[PDB]
Amino acid sequence: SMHVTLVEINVHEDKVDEFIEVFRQNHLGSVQEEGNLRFDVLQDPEVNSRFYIYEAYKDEDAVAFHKTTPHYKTCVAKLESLMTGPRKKRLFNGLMP
Amino acid sequence: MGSMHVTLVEINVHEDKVDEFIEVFRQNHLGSVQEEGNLRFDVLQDPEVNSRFYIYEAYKDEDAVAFHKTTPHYKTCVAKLESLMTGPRKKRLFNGLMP
Repeated sequence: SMHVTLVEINVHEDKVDEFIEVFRQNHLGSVQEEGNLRFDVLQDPEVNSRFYIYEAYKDEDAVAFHKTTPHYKTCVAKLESLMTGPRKKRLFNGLMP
Repeated sequence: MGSMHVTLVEINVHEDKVDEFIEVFRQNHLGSVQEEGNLRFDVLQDPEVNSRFYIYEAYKDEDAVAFHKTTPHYKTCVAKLESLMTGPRKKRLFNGLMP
C-alpha cells in the first residue's frame, strides 16, 4: 500500500522555534506532492526538543521525487545547524488504508 | 496540546498468525476510520519482522481517543487478538503540530 517512514529528530533547546518554522515549509510543500499521503509533524509530549516526522508516499517513485524537491533540499540545509545528533529513521510497510 | 493526538501502538503476534492478525485487525481499521473523531488509523508492518505491527492512531481530541475503546469493533478486535498477540500492546504518545 504505502511507503512509510517515521524519523526522530532532536534539536538544540534554543532552536525549537526555528526547527518548527523550517519544517513548516517542508510540510507545506510536501503535502502538495502528487504521491504524498501524509507528512505529519509530531512533537514529543515531554521533550519539547524531540520531533517525529510521519511521512507516507504512494510508492517508491514518490519517495524519490520527494528528495529532489526544492522544499526538501532547503530543509536539509537549514536543519544541519539545528540537530543535537543524527536523525533516527524507521521504515514501515503501510498496509492500511 | 496539538492539532491532533497520536498514539503509535506496537502489536506483536505469533509468527504463524501474521495473516490472521491482518484479517482481524482490518475490521478495527475500517470501523475506526469511521469514528467522528478519527484522523488516521494507519496499519504499519515492520519490514524486517513480519509479525511486528504499529498502528498510527490519530484523533482530534481525547474524548474521541477514549470513545474508540468503547466501540463494538474495538472490543471484538481485543477479544480476537487474545489468541494472536505475544504479549501486551505497547504505546507511544505524540502531539500533532501539522496538519
